[PDB]
Amino acid sequence: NTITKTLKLRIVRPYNSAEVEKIVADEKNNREKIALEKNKDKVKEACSKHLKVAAYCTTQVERNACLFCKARKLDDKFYQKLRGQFPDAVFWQEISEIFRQLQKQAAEIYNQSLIELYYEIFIKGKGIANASSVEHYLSDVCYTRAAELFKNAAIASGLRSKIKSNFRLKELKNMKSGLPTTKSDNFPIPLVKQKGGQYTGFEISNHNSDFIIKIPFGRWQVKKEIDKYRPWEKFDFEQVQKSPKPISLLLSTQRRKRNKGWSKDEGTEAEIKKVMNGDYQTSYIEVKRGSKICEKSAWMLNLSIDVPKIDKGVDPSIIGGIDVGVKSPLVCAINNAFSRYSISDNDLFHFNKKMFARRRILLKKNRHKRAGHGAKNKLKPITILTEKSERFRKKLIERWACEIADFFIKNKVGTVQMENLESMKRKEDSYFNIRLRGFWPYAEMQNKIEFKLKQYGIEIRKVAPNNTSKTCSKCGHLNNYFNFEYRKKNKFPHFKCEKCNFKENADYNAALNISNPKLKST
Amino acid sequence: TKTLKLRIVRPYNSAEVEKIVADEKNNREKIALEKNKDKVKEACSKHLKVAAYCTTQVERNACLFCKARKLDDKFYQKLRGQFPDAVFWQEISEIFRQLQKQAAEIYNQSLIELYYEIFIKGKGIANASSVEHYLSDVCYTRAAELFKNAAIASGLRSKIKSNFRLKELKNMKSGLPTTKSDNFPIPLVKQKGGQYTGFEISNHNSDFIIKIPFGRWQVKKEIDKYRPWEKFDFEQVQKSPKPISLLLSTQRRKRNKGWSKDEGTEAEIKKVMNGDYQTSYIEVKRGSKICEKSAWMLNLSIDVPKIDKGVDPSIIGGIDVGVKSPLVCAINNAFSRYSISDNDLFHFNKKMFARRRILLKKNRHKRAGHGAKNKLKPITILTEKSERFRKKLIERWACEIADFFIKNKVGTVQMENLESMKRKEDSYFNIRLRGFWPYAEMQNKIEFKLKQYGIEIRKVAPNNTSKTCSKCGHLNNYFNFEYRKKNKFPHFKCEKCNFKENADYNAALNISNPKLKST
DNA sequence: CGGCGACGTTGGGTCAACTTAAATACGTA
DNA sequence: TACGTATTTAAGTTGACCCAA
RNA sequence: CCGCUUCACCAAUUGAGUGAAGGUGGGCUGCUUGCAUCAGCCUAAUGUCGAGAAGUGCUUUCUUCGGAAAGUAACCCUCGAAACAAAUUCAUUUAGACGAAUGAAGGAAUGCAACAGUUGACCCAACGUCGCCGG
DNA sequence: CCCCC
Ligand SMILES: [Zn+2]
Ligand SMILES: [Zn+2]
Ligand SMILES: [Zn+2]
Ligand SMILES: [Zn+2]
Repeated sequence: NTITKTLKLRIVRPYNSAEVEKIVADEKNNREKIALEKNKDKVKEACSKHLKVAAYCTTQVERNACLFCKARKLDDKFYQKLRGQFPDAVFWQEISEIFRQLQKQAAEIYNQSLIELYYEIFIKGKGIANASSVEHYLSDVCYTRAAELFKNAAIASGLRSKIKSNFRLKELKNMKSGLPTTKSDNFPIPLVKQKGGQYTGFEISNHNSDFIIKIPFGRWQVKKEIDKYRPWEKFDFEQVQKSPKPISLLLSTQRRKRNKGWSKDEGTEAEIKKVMNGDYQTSYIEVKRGSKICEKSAWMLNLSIDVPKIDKGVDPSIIGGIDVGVKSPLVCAINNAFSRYSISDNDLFHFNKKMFARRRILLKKNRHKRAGHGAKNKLKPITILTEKSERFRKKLIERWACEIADFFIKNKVGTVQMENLESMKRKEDSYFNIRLRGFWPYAEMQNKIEFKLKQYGIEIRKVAPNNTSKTCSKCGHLNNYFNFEYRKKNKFPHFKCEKCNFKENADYNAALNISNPKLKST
Repeated sequence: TKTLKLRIVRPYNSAEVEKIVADEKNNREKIALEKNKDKVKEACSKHLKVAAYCTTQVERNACLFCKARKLDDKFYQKLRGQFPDAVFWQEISEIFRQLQKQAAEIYNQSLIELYYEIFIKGKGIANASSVEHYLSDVCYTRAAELFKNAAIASGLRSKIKSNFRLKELKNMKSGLPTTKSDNFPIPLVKQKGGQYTGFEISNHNSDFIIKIPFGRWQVKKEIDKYRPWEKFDFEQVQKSPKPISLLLSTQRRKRNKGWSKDEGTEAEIKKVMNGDYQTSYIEVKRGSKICEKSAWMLNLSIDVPKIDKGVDPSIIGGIDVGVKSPLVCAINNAFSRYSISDNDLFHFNKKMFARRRILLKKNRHKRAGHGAKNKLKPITILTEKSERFRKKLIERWACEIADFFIKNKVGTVQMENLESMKRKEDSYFNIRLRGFWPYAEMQNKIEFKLKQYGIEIRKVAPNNTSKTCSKCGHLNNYFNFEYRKKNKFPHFKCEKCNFKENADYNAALNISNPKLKST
């Protein structure tokens, strides 16, 4: 009945108190008054918003070239004054050292507690374990070690949920996988705090149109003798019941207030307005690093969120279908309505070929290229393009999914059937393996279209894919001549029926056969 | 160490049982012949010559005779009733799967119990003596009492001792490598040194016979319901010996196509039987390639000493410029080319010409009042940095070329002469980069990097290369440069020899010929 | 530049699982 | 006793491949 | 210059061809992302280096199968290093110039389109060396 | 056993 999501927000700064933030806001307003009175007709770069409240000038500038906006920025002498004046305040050096230490010890506890679970279940408990015995062993092992290190209960139960997400019991009993280990460096901090029924969850306050989140935390004390092999470990984290000290964080919604739908009811901005209202409680929080934005890393925060379904006036008596192809990207059909949709944008397949070709050039003769300073340094140009290509892929798939969903909602289509495609991964074909496997995300496309349709109350039926491209959509003749080897050697032609003389596209015919409700779901 | 992987098509029973099986395939072929007096017309790929009366050919795979020549399960079942010692591919597939799952279980649980005893209950203070104590007191004894072979026990103990990396696990650079019990190999250590030749491998008609000593495998009197895969017992080696003989083939699929003979392992197996190359490690594992996942493949690991050759002056190499790549290397009697790629040069030049086109456009109005001198400040430095880039690129190319000639064991490289190198319309330079290249610095750094490694240079300077073929000295004069430009730079096709190869490589071959004297 | 066998790094496909719920110490109103 | 927030705890097996080029 | 875009042409979509115009033809920051534009900047960047010693390797010593110590630094060894703006401080030549730091706290666009994210497992592919076989 | 080059 509810659909789970995450919101990704950027941490502006740690929020501190109400008196220290009153001092910060008044120092910003004092600098604004100082620059608003010292620039007495000396400058004329008042920004369009700054003309209204107080300025006496003519022209409008881009808000980057304002001088009263520029003066509101606080320097480092004010923050060493505030660290001296309020020594119980919370600033970024403590916070970034805590967050990096949390990340590294959460990865270490994840590894050691999965190995300890494998011991207690399979070596000590002789393999005898149900699923509820895995629930007991998770809360008895992973929570207990994580709460023996971090005396938070939020981090310890978040690490229990992170180990629970990746511990598969019968796959490790039947030896169908290896035991999971982390090698990652940006491992999240998983941070559950319960939200059902009589609980609220993490206590998001909205002070002056801001996104303040509060993290229940202990009183950190710097280690006396810091270890020289592991110098990131320099805090102690007392118990949250003995001596609490909750880290509040301000989260970046200033850019999102300029976005086109913030005064709407459906986007990511309406979800953030609802979380700001006190609707849409969150029970899950992940803190990760972003990219190194000017030699100091950005920290992002993911708010898991449970969202209802939207009405849209959409009924399951109208049935649609989607044919996932590599030549033609995505073609949507309706069962009886003579309506049709066909993607025509830039393609993810051509983009994957281009990125693979460039990656082949850059890897092609590495031995003297940038040698001598490690594996990470050596493969630096490719990874910078891998982040950008993953972002471009994801945004292209999401734009295709919104075009598909806008088509299907415009025709009031309630059930979209799709192909099963659970057997494609097992294919022994050399061509598929070497030329089509890693460059054609059919299932990531399918999952994002299931997600986008599921947000609107549209059901998705995985429909068995046998003889779908060759059966005719008018009179279901099952043209057996229209095999894949004939679709190959005829250079992938239109569909021609043998007893109807029916002529439509090969990707639209299989879209209108996928749309048929008679086929058995799988 | 070299690991040579073979297939297993079937076990080798004995002389008499394999005689009965081969006579049964011949008798089924004879009965399928005499019941079909030209009913169907498949005729096999070549059985048409020996004994068939049928019209057209088939690929041997859609024939009628082979699907009768493929035996039936019940025949092997009545043979297993009639012969108690004959081993077949269903029973030994069960034994291989159960031994794979057992050894993977012992390996996984021994790594996790090592990690527990060392890093969790033992607070991270544990030398390798505690690892050797755990192995020889717990894991070797467990593997020597579950399956009583000392080969699989001392192979599992060695695979865990080598695969448990204490120095990399103490500092948490890595985690534990745990497997999937289909990718796990069954180790089977025996000695290499002197007395033990190792597993007593013999030969067949383009096949091999490996005689692993093993046990008797009485079936369990009551299968354990909660572990249903463990259905054998593995009685001891010295009490009831029953050595498995397997039949090993070199055939592999050409990416799921027909069987090609792999001669790269086959030569090494010939060196095994001839008396040298004593083997010491026979792993059994499932196949990893496509259309081989249900095939049991047998890796012979064999140890060779790290012995260099040096360079020998009989091998003669050559460097010549190309038209799509700046430098092509070649050896006369081998294939062995090494074409230096263009893309980093091309993209450096693309960015340098973009910076030139920009700094010569936004100087006419901005840089003004002081003359052209104000304009000239930026370019002098960009081209200086470009020359330093070209110098580092030429040093990288010299490193690549010298690594190529050391790996391919070349002792004397013959380069074209300097003025004959630069006066060339068949170069990548003078077509794209109009003149801007240090040929003298390039040749001096290639000469110095090669003379660092004890390789001579010769300066042969041919009269007319880039159209003379190598296999015959034809002087194919139809290679005009103006012909090459209009025909989109085509390959080298010999007229009388029909030798199809690259136009860069045969031109790199005519420099490497020793029949033309130094100049 | 093609195969074949190891080891190593990476990228990048599918797929699975998480984003729970009841009870209780410790403290306060 | 009502409420809040941080803390802890929930239990027991049961393969899989289907082939002698 | 373009293995850059568009238009016109020729030969048979490749030319890494002819002509005219235009443009980083590679990136960074602009407050979650993508594309285009805009302001500023870097660019030898598919580059060149710094510091180290946990590991692979290598040398020496030791009961020396195992393994440990010390060192060397080849490594697809570890960590890093270009790129918006206001502010602050110092040195040096004659208000200006250079070197140059300490750093986060909403100082930074416009338009269109979006905005579940993380962890792990399995598999395939590319590449690097290391050996064998063939034309 | 087809869905996809
Ligand atoms: Zn302003
Ligand atoms: Zn029809
Ligand atoms: Zn025959
Ligand atoms: Zn010839």
